[PDB]
Amino acid sequence: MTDRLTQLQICLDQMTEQFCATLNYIDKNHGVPPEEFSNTIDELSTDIILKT
Amino acid sequence: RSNQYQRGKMHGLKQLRDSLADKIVDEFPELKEPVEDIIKRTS
Amino acid sequence: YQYKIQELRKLLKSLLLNYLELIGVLSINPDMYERKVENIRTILVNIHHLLNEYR
Amino acid sequence: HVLIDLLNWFRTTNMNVNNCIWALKSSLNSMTNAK
Repeated sequence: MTDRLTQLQICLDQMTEQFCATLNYIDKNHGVPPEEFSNTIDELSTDIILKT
Repeated sequence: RSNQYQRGKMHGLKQLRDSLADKIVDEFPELKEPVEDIIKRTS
Repeated sequence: YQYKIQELRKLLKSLLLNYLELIGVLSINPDMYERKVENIRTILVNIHHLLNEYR
Repeated sequence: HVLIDLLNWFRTTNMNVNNCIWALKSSLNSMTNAK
């Protein structure tokens, strides 16, 4: 079995990685079609909410 | 080309933060009041 | 311990709110964005402090 | 100078944006260690 403290550390590390990836996508994609960009960002924000 | 990139990225960022504010209000109503102030802090 | 739990929850909510405000700063006036960045990190750093007593 | 002034201002905005992007990348690279 996996201790829930290790799971908590894994979850926070995954959350930090997800924020880094989301902001990297924002930085390297701002300017891609607006609709696809908006859909991908909505997916990323749903991921943020679920991770929270 | 640089100016068009600037305008497109400004529009993209505007829609980003509009959608993020809307959803933060939706799932977190208790934080709704600061978020609008955040807009007032940004806009 | 309930006080620490509620402090952590309010700190997480404030961290999300400050992340939203910082990305808005990047959106409109990114030139001073760092002025908030380290601030957010402090809260994150405080989170680490909040782990230290829980150890 | 009119075209020159507009030209220089737009150039300044362009590499200011580029420098902001590079600073963001450097900040993430530095802060990944603290993750």
